[PDB]
Amino acid sequence: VDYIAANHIEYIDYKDTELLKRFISERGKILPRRVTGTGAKNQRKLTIAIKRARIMGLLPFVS
Amino acid sequence: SQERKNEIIKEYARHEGDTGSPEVQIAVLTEDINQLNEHARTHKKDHHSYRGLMKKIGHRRNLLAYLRKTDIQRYRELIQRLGLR
Amino acid sequence: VMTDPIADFLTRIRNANMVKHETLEVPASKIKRDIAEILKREGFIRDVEYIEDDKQGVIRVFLKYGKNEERVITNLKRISKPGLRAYVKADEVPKVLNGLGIAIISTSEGVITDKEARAKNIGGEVIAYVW
Amino acid sequence: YIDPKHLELEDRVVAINRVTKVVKGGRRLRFAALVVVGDKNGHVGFGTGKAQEVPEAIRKAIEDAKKNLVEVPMVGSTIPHEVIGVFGGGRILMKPAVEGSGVAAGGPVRAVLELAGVADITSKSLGSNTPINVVRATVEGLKQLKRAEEVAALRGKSVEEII
Amino acid sequence: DTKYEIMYIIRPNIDEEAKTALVERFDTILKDNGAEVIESKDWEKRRLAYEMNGFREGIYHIVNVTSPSTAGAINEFDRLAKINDDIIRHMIVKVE
RNA sequence: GGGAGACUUGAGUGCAGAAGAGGAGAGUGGAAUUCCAUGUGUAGCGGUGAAAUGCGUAGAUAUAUGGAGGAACACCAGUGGCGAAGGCGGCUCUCUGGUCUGUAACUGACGCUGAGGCUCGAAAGCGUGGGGAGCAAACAGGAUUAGAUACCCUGGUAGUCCACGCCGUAAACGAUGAGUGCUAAGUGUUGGAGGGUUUCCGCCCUUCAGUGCUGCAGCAAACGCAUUAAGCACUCCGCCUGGGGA
Ligand SMILES: CN[C@@H]1[C@H](O)[C@H](NC)[C@H]2O[C@@]3(O)C(=O)C[C@@H](C)O[C@H]3O[C@@H]2[C@H]1O
Ligand SMILES: [K+]
Ligand SMILES: [K+]
Ligand SMILES: [K+]
Ligand SMILES: [K+]
Ligand SMILES: [K+]
Ligand SMILES: [Mg+2]
Ligand SMILES: [Mg+2]
Ligand SMILES: [Mg+2]
Ligand SMILES: [Mg+2]
Repeated sequence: VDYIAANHIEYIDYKDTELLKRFISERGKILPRRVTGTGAKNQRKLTIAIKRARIMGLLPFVS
Repeated sequence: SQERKNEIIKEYARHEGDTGSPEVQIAVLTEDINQLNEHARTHKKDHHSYRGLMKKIGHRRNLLAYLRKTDIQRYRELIQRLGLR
Repeated sequence: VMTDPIADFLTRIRNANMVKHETLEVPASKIKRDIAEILKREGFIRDVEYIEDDKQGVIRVFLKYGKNEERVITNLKRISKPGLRAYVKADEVPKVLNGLGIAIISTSEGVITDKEARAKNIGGEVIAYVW
Repeated sequence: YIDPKHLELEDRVVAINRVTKVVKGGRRLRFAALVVVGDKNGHVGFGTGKAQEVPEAIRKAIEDAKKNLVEVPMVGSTIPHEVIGVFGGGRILMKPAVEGSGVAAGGPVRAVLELAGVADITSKSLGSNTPINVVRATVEGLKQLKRAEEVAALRGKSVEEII
Repeated sequence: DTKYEIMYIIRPNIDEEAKTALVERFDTILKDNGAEVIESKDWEKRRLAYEMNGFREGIYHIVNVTSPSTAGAINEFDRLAKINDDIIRHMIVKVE
């Protein structure tokens, strides 16, 4: 199930740590879009947001 | 800039609302060519953007050749206005 | 970019004939209509109808198949091409399959078959062979 | 399909090829024979037979050729019209010839045409000379041949109007 | 014009007066160099996912600004933010 | 073919949208290796098919905490995307190219190809000046072997990195020039568009452009290709004519 489409949000702020945490596995590794059921476009946007969040410290790089 | 493009189109339009025509396209192409020449002189190594510039130059030359073939007087007038050779 | 619409027309007929398609459509022209009517009155096609549009008109051809769905048109070939134009004098007019086929020829009297051309004793441009 | 029975068929051995299969001990020699069986009246066919012995291979080929008989249109002493037949590398061109010109062909094509009954024709093999492929190419051209009556009936015109 | 969003982290230790001085100083920088700060705010105070400059805590402050793309306000802000010690880390992103 | 007109479908402009490791410039982030400093700590560590060289009582390896510096960017990541090709994968910003889908306001054939020319062009290499962690031609040592100018092991310079300028070659490959049209289907996937549902999500249908797989007709020496042709056709260019010599 594409969570992004279900929630019906078109913009992915890199500040919504609550939103991002459901797309990263334990240890902080990003999840495959096949695993998460999300689409390709949303996956790219999530990737950018998660990377930016990691840089700004909202999310951990490892562990 | 689309506003710059629109004002150029209005200036060189053969008549009202003539978006596409040899003169309009050539004028717009020339302004883009000049701006992109500045960009290349700034970034000598932007070879891909330079290829786009060369495509624009070739297209502009083809339009000029067609205009010269069709109406030489308009060709002379346009080169005078745009300062071309 | 298309460079020989007549050759493209012949190719469309050949491909549709190969797959035994019932009909085919082509952009229309005076030469194409001449060729189509020659085939019509020679019996190589079932019928020809013309559709009027805003661009250039459209010509529709109904392929003719005999009993057992046999193809009447064996094949078509473009003889005179933009790369190499072909012209034949009166005594040079060809016979396709010893007359079983036809050769569409354009002359001062218009687009006519080889039989008519050599009956009139005139040459021209050998547009195509059909058989 | 053509029924071999009721037809006075005669055969000619186009070629006998000594073919080998390599086996653990050594060679295993066999004979592959290509045969053309015809009626001298417009019916002809070709067959292939493999056997340890030449006579058996020829017999198998003749039986196969009878099963594969085909009929060829013929106008007078020659074929109706020019035709080029291709099978694999084989490529044969055949054109009608005037009366008395003979069968100007080579090897396998001579057998096919003579057996089919054609007497005056010109031919040229523009492809490979492999006997099996040239024979196959020849029959492809002969099948391509067409009859004036059938063509006229198909086109919906009289034979005179066609010609 | 092009919309920018600027989120920067002020160190946890700073006094409120010093933080206000820092925020006002950088607002002046943006305005003078040509950017129009449509809004500025202290977004939150959060523990960092990892230690940054020897701190496990920070004060995330957001600044939504608008400026022409050619204007160098963003560039000057970035230079000065790097120079300053009070700010730990800053991110500037174009926002649609 | 020439000349004089007309036309809008090709071509391009406008208008409205879409995605992208496209390119160039300047910054910046964490992981990890090596080195450096200082703790704890004692005899090995490292390596091989097996060993040895090597490092270690001048306290190594390991371990904790810092600091330095260079290079590449795990997860996402996917016959996924972009690019003419080479190629492009952290993130941020500036400049900039192209492509695709809508509409049909605009010009009215303005197009395709393109010898000679010009530009780009992996890696290696060359010049000048820096940078240099890791890796590593050459080279040193230890092994292996009949020999071992190798494969294996321990080190290791150029180089790999950056800036400018040369070099212009690759199995630079889809070993398949470019443009255009036509010729069964089935099924994934990328970016759009429209509609019928659907509360939305979504589902279904239609369609445009990419990308894959299977597979008709047709083609093929066969292997196989098959709307992303190696099928049916036309235009232009490049190239081939037994092997070696070369
Ligand atoms: C081990 N026995 C072998 C074995 O059976 C071989 N078949 C696989 C067999 O084969 C043969 O029969 C053959 O046909 C070949 C020949 C060289 O030896 C023959 O004897 C062969 C026998 O000697
Ligand atoms: K800073
Ligand atoms: K862009
Ligand atoms: K160098
Ligand atoms: K390559
Ligand atoms: K020679
Ligand atoms: Mg290099
Ligand atoms: Mg080594
Ligand atoms: Mg070469
Ligand atoms: Mg497709």
